[PDB]
Amino acid sequence: NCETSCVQQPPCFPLKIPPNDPRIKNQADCIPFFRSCPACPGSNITIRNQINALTSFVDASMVYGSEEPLARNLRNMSNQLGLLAVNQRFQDNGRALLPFDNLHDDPCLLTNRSARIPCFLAGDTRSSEMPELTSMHTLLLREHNRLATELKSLNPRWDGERLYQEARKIVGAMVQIITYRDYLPLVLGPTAMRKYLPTYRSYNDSVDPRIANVFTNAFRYGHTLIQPFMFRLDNRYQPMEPNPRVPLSRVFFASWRVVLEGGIDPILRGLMATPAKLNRQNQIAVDEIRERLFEQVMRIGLDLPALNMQRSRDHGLPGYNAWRRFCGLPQPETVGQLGTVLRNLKLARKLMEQYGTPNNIDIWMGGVSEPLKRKGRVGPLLACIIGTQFRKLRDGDRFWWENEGVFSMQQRQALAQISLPRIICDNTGITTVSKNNIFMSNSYPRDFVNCSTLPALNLASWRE
Amino acid sequence: CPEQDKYRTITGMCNNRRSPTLGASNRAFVRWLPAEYEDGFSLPYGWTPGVKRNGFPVALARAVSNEIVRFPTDQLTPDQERSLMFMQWGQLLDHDLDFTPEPA
Ligand SMILES: *[C@@H]1O[C@H](CO[C@@H]2O[C@@H](C)[C@@H](O)[C@@H](O)[C@@H]2O)[C@@H](O[C@@H]2O[C@H](CO)[C@@H](O[C@@H]3O[C@H](CO)[C@@H](O)[C@H](O[C@H]4O[C@H](CO)[C@@H](O)[C@H](O)[C@@H]4O)[C@@H]3O)[C@H](O)[C@H]2NC(C)=O)[C@H](O)[C@H]1NC(C)=O
Ligand code: HEM
Ligand SMILES: N[C@H](c1ccccc1)c1ccccc1Cn1c(=S)[nH]c(=O)c2[nH]ccc21
Ligand SMILES: *[C@@H]1O[C@H](CO)[C@@H](O)[C@H](O)[C@H]1NC(C)=O
Ligand SMILES: *[C@@H]1O[C@H](CO)[C@@H](O)[C@H](O)[C@H]1NC(C)=O
Ligand SMILES: [Ca+2]
Ligand SMILES: [Cl-]
Ligand SMILES: [Cl-]
Ligand SMILES: [Cl-]
Ligand SMILES: [Cl-]
Repeated sequence: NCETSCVQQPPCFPLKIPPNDPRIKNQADCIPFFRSCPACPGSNITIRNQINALTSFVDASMVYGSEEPLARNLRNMSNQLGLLAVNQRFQDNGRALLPFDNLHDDPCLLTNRSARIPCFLAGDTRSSEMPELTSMHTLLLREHNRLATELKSLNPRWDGERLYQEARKIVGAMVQIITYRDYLPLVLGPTAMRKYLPTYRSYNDSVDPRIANVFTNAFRYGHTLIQPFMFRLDNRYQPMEPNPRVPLSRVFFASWRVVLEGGIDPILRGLMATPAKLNRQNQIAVDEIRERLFEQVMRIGLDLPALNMQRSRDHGLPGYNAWRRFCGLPQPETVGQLGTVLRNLKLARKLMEQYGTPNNIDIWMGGVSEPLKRKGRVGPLLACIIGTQFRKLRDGDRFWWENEGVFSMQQRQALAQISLPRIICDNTGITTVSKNNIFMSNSYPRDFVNCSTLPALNLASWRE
Repeated sequence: CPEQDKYRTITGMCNNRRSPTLGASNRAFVRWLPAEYEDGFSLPYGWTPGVKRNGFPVALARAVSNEIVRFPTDQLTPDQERSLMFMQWGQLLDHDLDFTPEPA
């Protein structure tokens, strides 16, 4: 058991502790780590590869599931309305919550022993990892059900299957629209956006849409954006007393907080009205994830940045220079050359002290170290890895929302009006939301508008 | 695969008609570069004591975190041009794309 022992035997690869560690004084101790499952267990022929349990497609599989048994169980089969099942014990001011899951070892039950609130059941197993995440999962559960209701009013003959499929199709297209129109340009910046994501032409069945092993580690660049608190705000966007800034180490798998501390409205307002943390070369990641990750459900606090580096080794990922070469970027060899690439000689020196060669720098470490692209939140290397992946997921998707035959021209025109602040307006008791772009806007009342100024999705073109 | 369809399958199977498991769930990741393991095929770097990576000692992930990632929280810089929703969409989006299973 990798959670309870420090023995380095299958399937464990514990993180060894350095001398004079600022937290772990006993070098005989470790950080828990289970190696990712191999694609071919016990093989003496294969080069170890890892599995992706999910559909690589931007198809909202985190809502619907990636396996048929789970997808069936996430649906309400008690009628023909084509709805997703909702919580049968609790509601958020009369609004739907995700149903609870039945976990053998339920970590949510450990976050507050007395509340006895288990983990939520969604399309992906991590929905409860943080209440802010649970809130986004809850929002989409409600959007599906809201679409299915409006689709039933428009097409009364349509059965349960048809209503579920048509609402699922709209939700997937909304996740694709918010990702590529609003999210990805602010990740990459305009230069890398133009280079790696050029204007969509059409579906190309020769574009491999699989997630690359490197992407599972590169996309963890987002851990540098994590604030050390969960921020909850009331209907005036003011700190919601008595717990406005709850430390992140006290919110992991804390599903009891959504259920017993005010639902998803204070959480969504906190996400909209609080700035992200900015990644800086001497301010990479907070101790809330570096020292206290999963503090309430593990024998010790985990170190997310260190887990990322161990994970890249577990996965046999090549080092920084090999990924620089893959991306056609110069490969620094000297501490001076690294100093120039990073525009930071002090950091290049620390990286060289740690690794000895830039060839060995772990992909996440090297990737997050790079200065950020103009109007972007990643350096050249992460922009190449992220941009390449998202271009493949778009060009290799037969069900891409702009692919000919997926939607009609009138439906595409209707879908181009959607936005995340509008989904928040339609599925919560929140009446004031961020101005577009929601991912940029962060100051209340300055970047805020009332829901009444935003047009709803027109379903007129879905009438059969 | 059925010659004609209207919606995606749940597993992602049949999205690519020529190679119908591409992008489908419970399938191996694609490798953009060949793997680099201590023994060449399975053991990770840092596994065996004394075994160096490309001429240098393997740096403990925890030591890299302490020396490079660690910073005083009082110095945190809020992003003037990004909301915390920007971080949150990133995790939710990641959770539509990949989950690397581990034994429980
Ligand atoms: C449909 O999509 C496939 C795959 O696209 C690839 O991935 C995408 C995500 C994106 O990055 C694309 O830009 C990328 O191509 C396309 O098929 C690929 O097409 C290129 C160009 O034809 C192929 O590259 C070739 O590889 C040869 C290896 O045998 C090599 O000989 C070629 O180079 C030589 O010849 C050219 C021309 O004379 C010369 O300029 C070179 O300098 C060199 O001498 C060339 O590099 C890819 O291998 C193809 N990939 C696959 C998987 O088949 C396809 O074209 C695209 N179709 C449309 C209509 O968009
Ligand atoms: C509250 C925010 C976040 C977390 C808590 C969190 C935690 C993790 C953990 C523990 C892992 C696995 C660690 C390991 O390798 O052993 C993890 C993996 C991944 N994340 Fe994390 N994450 C939080 C938030 C984000 C954000 C904002 C991300 C991107 C913008 C992000 C990405 C990822 C990805 C892609 C992975 C790998 C997932 C996989 O299993 O394939 N995370 N995160
Ligand atoms: N074993 C994890 C645990 C966490 C706390 C207590 C007990 C056990 C775990 C449980 C449920 C879902 C996911 C995970 C790990 N996990 C998380 S939280 N996030 C990722 O992105 C991820 N990828 C692979 C794995 C994983
Ligand atoms: C299914 O839908 C009905 C009608 O909205 C609702 O009352 C019921 O609780 C739902 N069942 C589940 C399991 O979600
Ligand atoms: C645990 O949950 C209960 C509600 O059931 C709450 O009153 C209590 O304050 C919680 N514990 C802590 C330490 O917050
Ligand atoms: Ca998916
Ligand atoms: Cl329930
Ligand atoms: Cl997670
Ligand atoms: Cl409000
Ligand atoms: Cl790879």
